Amino acid sequence: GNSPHELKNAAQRAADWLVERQRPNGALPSRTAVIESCYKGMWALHTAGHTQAASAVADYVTSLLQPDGDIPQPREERYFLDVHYLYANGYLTIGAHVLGRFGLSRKLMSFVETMRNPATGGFRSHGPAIPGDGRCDSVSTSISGLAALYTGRVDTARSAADFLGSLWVGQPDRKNVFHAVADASGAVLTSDDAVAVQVRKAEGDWYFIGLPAFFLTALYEATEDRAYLDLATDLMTYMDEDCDEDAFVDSSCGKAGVAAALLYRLTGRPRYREIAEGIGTLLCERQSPYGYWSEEETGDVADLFWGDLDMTAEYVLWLDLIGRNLASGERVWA
Amino acid sequence: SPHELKNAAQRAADWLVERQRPNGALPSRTAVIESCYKGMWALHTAGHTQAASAVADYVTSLLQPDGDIPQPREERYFLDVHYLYANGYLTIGAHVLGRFGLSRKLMSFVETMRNPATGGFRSHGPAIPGDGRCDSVSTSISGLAALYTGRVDTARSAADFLGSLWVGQPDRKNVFHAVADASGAVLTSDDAVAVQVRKAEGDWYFIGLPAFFLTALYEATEDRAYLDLATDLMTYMDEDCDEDAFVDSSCGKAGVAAALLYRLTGRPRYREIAEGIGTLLCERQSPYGYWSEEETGDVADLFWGDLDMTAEYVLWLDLIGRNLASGERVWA
Ligand SMILES: CC(=O)N[C@@H](C=O)[C@@H](O)[C@H](O)[C@H](O)CO
Ligand SMILES: O=C[C@H](O)[C@H](O)CO
Ligand SMILES: O=C[C@H](O)[C@H](O)CO
Repeated sequence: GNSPHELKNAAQRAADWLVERQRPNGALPSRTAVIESCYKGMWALHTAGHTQAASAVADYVTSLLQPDGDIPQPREERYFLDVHYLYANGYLTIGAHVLGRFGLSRKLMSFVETMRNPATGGFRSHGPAIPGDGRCDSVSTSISGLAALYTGRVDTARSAADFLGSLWVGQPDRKNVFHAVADASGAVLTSDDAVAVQVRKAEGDWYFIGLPAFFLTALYEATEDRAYLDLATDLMTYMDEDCDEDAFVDSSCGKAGVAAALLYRLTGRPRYREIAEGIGTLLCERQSPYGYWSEEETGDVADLFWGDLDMTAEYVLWLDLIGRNLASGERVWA
Repeated sequence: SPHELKNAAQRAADWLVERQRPNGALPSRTAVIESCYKGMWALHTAGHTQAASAVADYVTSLLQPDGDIPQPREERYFLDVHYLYANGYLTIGAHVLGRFGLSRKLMSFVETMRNPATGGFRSHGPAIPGDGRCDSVSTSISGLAALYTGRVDTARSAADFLGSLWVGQPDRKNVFHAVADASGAVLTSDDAVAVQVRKAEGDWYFIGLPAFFLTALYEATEDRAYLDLATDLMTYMDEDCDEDAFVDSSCGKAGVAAALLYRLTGRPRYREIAEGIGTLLCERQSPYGYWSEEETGDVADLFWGDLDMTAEYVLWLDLIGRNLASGERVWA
């Protein structure tokens, strides 16, 4: 296994790669100019110490900001339209707030809450102009709840956890499928077109479970309400015993790993470090030597396809969070 | 150059991490909270997130059930001058790090010290003798901690105290009385903090830290009344205060305020103040990375005030550098 020192060095290598190729307007080196290519940029580069590069992304994001606090364009990927439209918005809010861009995050978080379903506590999956039926998913709700934490809107975070709690206990067939979406009225949306994770198979989408586990663990730390800890503990046990191991192998397993590392610092259970260390080590070995993570690229490239840039900035963040909670976990418990 | 200011901050952060204690404490010769209250925030901005979380672990083990850290404390200024100065940086550092339980409890206690009649924050801690007086530094850092934790109403109330303190100055061209009583009237007695604005006797951060907080509140709110008061305090330090206002060790607050004001307004005088202070702080840096007024050798620890100044300059040079680079870009 690799140590938190080595998980961190892998994070700083990718963060160096990004800063080397950042555009003068602040955009990260994406082959296509879309918001889903750099929405984790402010947060990731801040945790890596590249604050001027993170502030540059904040300048690029601010110049794209609409009067209502949203960035509806440039968007291309289908998932950032009607699957989890607020995935970009949630990371933008956290990254702007930790940077001290209080005007940016306040406007981003204001719009995020305009998407909240007051009847259920979830957040709408499709953007204002995107066709949809008002469905709310676990990813939009957990990332908005996490963004609610960093901005101090704890009541919104609490209402988001109620949605995830109701979504968990409403699972009709949890051993075979995880329905990560509810309709606009609070019922678990078991429709064919709704996101549903095939648990016993190896077909990705695990972060629809891992990100709620991350959010719920953070809200527990914020509140020490055991209801949030028990629900996060269930989701982790669910992904460990009931889920196919691809839940900890697929590219979206970093959310589970961050949650396990957080849970280890908060509980001291050794299996949480096991899941956290194995996931963090797994992502380290996949890193290209130039710093970036990618699926098809292997050479000294000057830019990346939008999915690889986002994955690269996402792994700077996940390896850092896992590394700092494993390090603090040993100090506290061991 | 924002590039050079950042490298100086990363060298001081490297110096701190290389000497951090196994329990998370920064290398202070005395185990006191005033030696490392800026450690969580400073190390996080430098990328040393494992070292920042270690400070969070050490701070967490000191937290009392009401959210304060009354011990270990030794410096009088962290007893009855601006007691909450330590708590303010602890709250911010804990929050940007994700330690929401640590930051919420710290912020909860800070708010119990707010004076609801004036919006100011009590200068002396619970155990410490005093008369309910509130100072501009306790109020500014509490307001900035409130902004980072989303307590905007508490921040707006802190600015109201600063605005009341400002227009209430009985003699601003000769002295800045930074304290008011519990009733809201400016305290002019000799025991109150008073900046002799025409003498090189330090304590300028009683004006500069208000200017920083008020500028950040303006960005959070776009209420130009906060920008105007921030502008008046920056003009006050530039034209009416001694040049030591931008030379004393406590000038980093005005520099960060100027760097932030430059990004928001674009007036190049704010860029001059930020660069001048930033390069000044850069030139005072020892080659090993730490900042000290006495030490020059390769030391394994520092006097608590030198260790705090070292972490403080990590943050200020980063803030000054990030706002000058972004200020250069938007006003290109
Ligand atoms: C660099 C500097 O002069 N900083 C000032 C405030 O931040 C100073 O008052 C410090 O707090 C010092 O530890 C004494 O209190
Ligand atoms: O890198 C992956 C992106 O987050 C998106 O989910 C596309 O797969
Ligand atoms: O040690 C130097 C600090 O800046 C301060 O003077 C301590 O009181």
